[PDB]
Amino acid sequence: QVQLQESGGGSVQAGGSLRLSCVVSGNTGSTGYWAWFRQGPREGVAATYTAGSTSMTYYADSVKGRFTISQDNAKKTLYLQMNSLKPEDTGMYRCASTRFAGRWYRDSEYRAWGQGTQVTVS
Amino acid sequence: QVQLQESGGGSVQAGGSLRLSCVVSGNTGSTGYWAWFRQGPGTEREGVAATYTAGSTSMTYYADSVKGRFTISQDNAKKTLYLQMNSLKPEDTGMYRCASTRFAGRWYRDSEYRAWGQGTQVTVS
Amino acid sequence: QVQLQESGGGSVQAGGSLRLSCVVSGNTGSTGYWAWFRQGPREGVAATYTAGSTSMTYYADSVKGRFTISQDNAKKTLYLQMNSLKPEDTGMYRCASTRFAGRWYRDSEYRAWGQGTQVTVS
Amino acid sequence: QVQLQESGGGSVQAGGSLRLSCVVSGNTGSTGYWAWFRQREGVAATYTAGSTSMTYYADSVKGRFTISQDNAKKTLYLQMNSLKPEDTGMYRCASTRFAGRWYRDSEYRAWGQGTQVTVS
Ligand SMILES: C[C@]12CCC(=O)C=C1CC[C@@H]1[C@@H]2[C@@H](O)C[C@@]2(C)[C@H]1CC[C@]2(O)C(=O)CO
Ligand SMILES: C[C@]12CCC(=O)C=C1CC[C@@H]1[C@@H]2[C@@H](O)C[C@@]2(C)[C@H]1CC[C@]2(O)C(=O)CO
Ligand SMILES: C[C@]12CCC(=O)C=C1CC[C@@H]1[C@@H]2[C@@H](O)C[C@@]2(C)[C@H]1CC[C@]2(O)C(=O)CO
Ligand SMILES: C[C@]12CCC(=O)C=C1CC[C@@H]1[C@@H]2[C@@H](O)C[C@@]2(C)[C@H]1CC[C@]2(O)C(=O)CO
Repeated sequence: QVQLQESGGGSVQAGGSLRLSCVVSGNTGSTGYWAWFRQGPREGVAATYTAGSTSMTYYADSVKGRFTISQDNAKKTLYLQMNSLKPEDTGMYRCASTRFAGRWYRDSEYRAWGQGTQVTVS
Repeated sequence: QVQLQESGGGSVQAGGSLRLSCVVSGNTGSTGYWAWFRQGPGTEREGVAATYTAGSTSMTYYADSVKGRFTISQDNAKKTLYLQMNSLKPEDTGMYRCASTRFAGRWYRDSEYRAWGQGTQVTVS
Repeated sequence: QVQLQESGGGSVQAGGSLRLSCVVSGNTGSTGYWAWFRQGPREGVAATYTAGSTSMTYYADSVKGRFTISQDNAKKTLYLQMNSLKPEDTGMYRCASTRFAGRWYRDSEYRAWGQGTQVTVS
Repeated sequence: QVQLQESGGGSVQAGGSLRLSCVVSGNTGSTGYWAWFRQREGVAATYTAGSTSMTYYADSVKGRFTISQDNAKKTLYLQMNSLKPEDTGMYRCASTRFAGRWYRDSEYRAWGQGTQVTVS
């Protein structure tokens, strides 16, 4: 029922910036995890837990301080802002969501996935 | 030399969302604080959120009153600072001004900031 | 080269007032059109032509006498003062600029655009 | 929305070769023009249709330059052979969803900063 669709990716030079988006539709309920994963040439990049009351955000150590996850709730859109891009950031960036997760960064805890948007860092 | 220009302000219903932007130009140097302050008529400026950027990577700071509702981010290639607001409350109403400085002992001390934009108004009804 | 930054929209009741602003930066040149368009999921609302020596102002018939366009050349800012707002004024209002245009309201001739500010009149 | 970044330029002797690259990212849509300009003269462009492409060259570079694009890598190439001194310039890539004349720079909505080519 929950549908996720990513956009905004592409090819960028090392050191560059990029902002990815993912739109959500369907009966999500009010609380859960909304996350970005990357499949490089499937690791958790960043995630936000929305409590439905506030919010908690998590980052992978390799992107801390370079990436920012945010969301516009009125627009049902999740964002991944990327700065200081490195070649090892290359991959298919997929958004995922779930009502319940133990590890925010474990892909198998997520029940809804988008197809992804490719990011290739020169 | 450093110039800051905010945009994206507007009117919103309580519970709504809004994203502010600020573009910088000029000789900033590579390191320092980039912050959002808010001020209502007759009130003192209150630090909302800030980032500290090092020579490389950034750290982020939030006022307790906006934590978990506002998110600060920047796009360095676009020289732009963002404030994503969600779950807006009437008490978030104010003139939102972006500020920057190479040097600040504490992120929320407006007296330490050296460049200021004119601001963009956010009204929450 | 040219960047357009908008502000000032949002929610208001019918009969209300809103004041849109757009700040321009970059290499614009000295003459041309500076316009407001409204986009629903782009029709011209108002524009100014600056000949760089005085200006001329243009309005869509449906906003004449309710909206006023003005510009501060010192602050490089364009304003749209919207009084007596009606529900049909609802839309995404985007600023646009161009050196040449066959008609002020022909958005296809405008190459520089702002992201938009949403205006919702209940 | 659309971010274009060129690379591959520099200083080269007449008669030499160079391959410029431009990477694109962001929400582009599926159809439009992707072009190389030198400064502002149209050098070469490719139109990609919804189906699948059409390519155009300035008369002064026909038979010497080739434009191509790797759609999987979101990269536009300008292969320059038999370079001449009048090819010197700042080569900028541009893109747009629609244009009447592929070579008219004023019709393009997105621009890169460019890569300099100096032919001695
Ligand atoms: C993570 C979440 C719940 C768990 C899930 O499987 C899918 C998602 C992604 C979208 C999130 C959603 C909930 O948190 C409520 C949210 C924030 C929504 C976007 C807008 C929203 O509907 C609200 O803001 C409700 O007020
Ligand atoms: C806080 C800072 C330094 C202190 C100052 O007075 C003004 C600013 C705001 C813009 C920041 C800048 C530096 O950090 C370098 C930054 C990040 C820049 C935006 C893009 C940038 O120029 C770079 O990314 C260069 O690497
Ligand atoms: C429409 C125009 C030229 C065409 C274009 O693509 C972008 C714009 C909007 C900003 C205008 C500009 C020119 O007219 C010169 C202006 C008025 C400028 C704001 C202040 C200005 O720079 C001056 O007043 C210079 O005297
Ligand atoms: C010219 C175009 C559309 C108009 C625009 O402002 C930016 C460009 C450059 C990149 C092109 C794009 C579209 O044509 C779809 C393309 C080909 C894309 C490269 C890979 C692509 O996304 C696809 O291959 C879709 O199948």
